[PDB]
Amino acid sequence: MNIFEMLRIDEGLRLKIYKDTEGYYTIGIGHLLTKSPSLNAAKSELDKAIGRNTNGVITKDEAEKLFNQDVDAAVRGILRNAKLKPVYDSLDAVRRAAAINMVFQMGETGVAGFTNSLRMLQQKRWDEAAVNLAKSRWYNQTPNRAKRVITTFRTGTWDAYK
Ligand SMILES: [Cl-]
Ligand SMILES: [Cl-]
Repeated sequence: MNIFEMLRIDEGLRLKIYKDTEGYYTIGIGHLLTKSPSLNAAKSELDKAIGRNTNGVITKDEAEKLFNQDVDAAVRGILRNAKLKPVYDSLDAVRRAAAINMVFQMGETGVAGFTNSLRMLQQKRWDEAAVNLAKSRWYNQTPNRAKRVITTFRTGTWDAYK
């Protein structure tokens, strides 16, 4: 198991524009297009992302190409962020994957809001960080996904994904 397989499980794959769990136009493997309520706005963001006239539909290669860019962008967003980077550097490889999953889903700024959790993660107080991570809109809106990521942070294993 690795970050790509983890995110592929949590996000799924859809080859046509769909609304994510918040109601936002999305495509592929969790690639958010726009928060605007306009499907035309989504279609135009999509053509721009892919570099051709898609009419709301993409291929698997194309979905997987966006996914690669989004994973890379998430990693690079952690390393450039002064609150996230030291926590990430402190973590082992499995728990690093959990951090990237979070940034991927909610963005670098959203995760950097988990100040107390981030500090407990840096100190390797895993049960405590797991409890605190769950006191969140994130956990309450997407509890099954949030439970899998939390378990990953708690145990440093892939058990929640097997
Ligand atoms: Cl893009
Ligand atoms: Cl969920």
